[PDB]
Amino acid sequence: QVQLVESGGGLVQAGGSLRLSCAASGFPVMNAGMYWYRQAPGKEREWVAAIESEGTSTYYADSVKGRFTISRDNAKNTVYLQMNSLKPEDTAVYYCNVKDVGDNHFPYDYWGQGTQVTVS
Amino acid sequence: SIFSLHNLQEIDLKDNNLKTIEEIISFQHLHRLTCLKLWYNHIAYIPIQIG
Repeated sequence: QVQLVESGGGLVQAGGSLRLSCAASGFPVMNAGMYWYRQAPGKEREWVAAIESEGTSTYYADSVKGRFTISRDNAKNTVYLQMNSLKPEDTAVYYCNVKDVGDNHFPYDYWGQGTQVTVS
Repeated sequence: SIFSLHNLQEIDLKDNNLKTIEEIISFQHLHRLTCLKLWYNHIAYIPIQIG
């Protein structure tokens, strides 16, 4: 089966570094486009980070460009995301997303459960 | 382990998601290799070792 799940959720005051993670089942991570989205109370899902398959190129939005770092670890079959002193206004619920893996069935977009990270 | 098959003539590696094909530097041993196929892969630069 195909399922997406992440971890690392925890409220951290401004001044530290939080290392997120993920977990992908049923497909390799190298041959797939992995996405990170943010969810906030009263706000829709905003794209944050994307890593491109077959070449491993990082794509960032201008909202948080130049601060985050995304890497793919095929040994654990996961995607690691690291922040660099994220601002208090950056608090959101982060969602993982992988779309159109080599397997092509009815669910084309796979999302994670969702982890809430608080900055104050 | 393909480097030891000295009698090979055709090599097909379709849809193997090959990223680097630098192993061409070791295919000069095969004196009968004529139809190396590497189609349907993700390879960026053809190695200089084709010579």
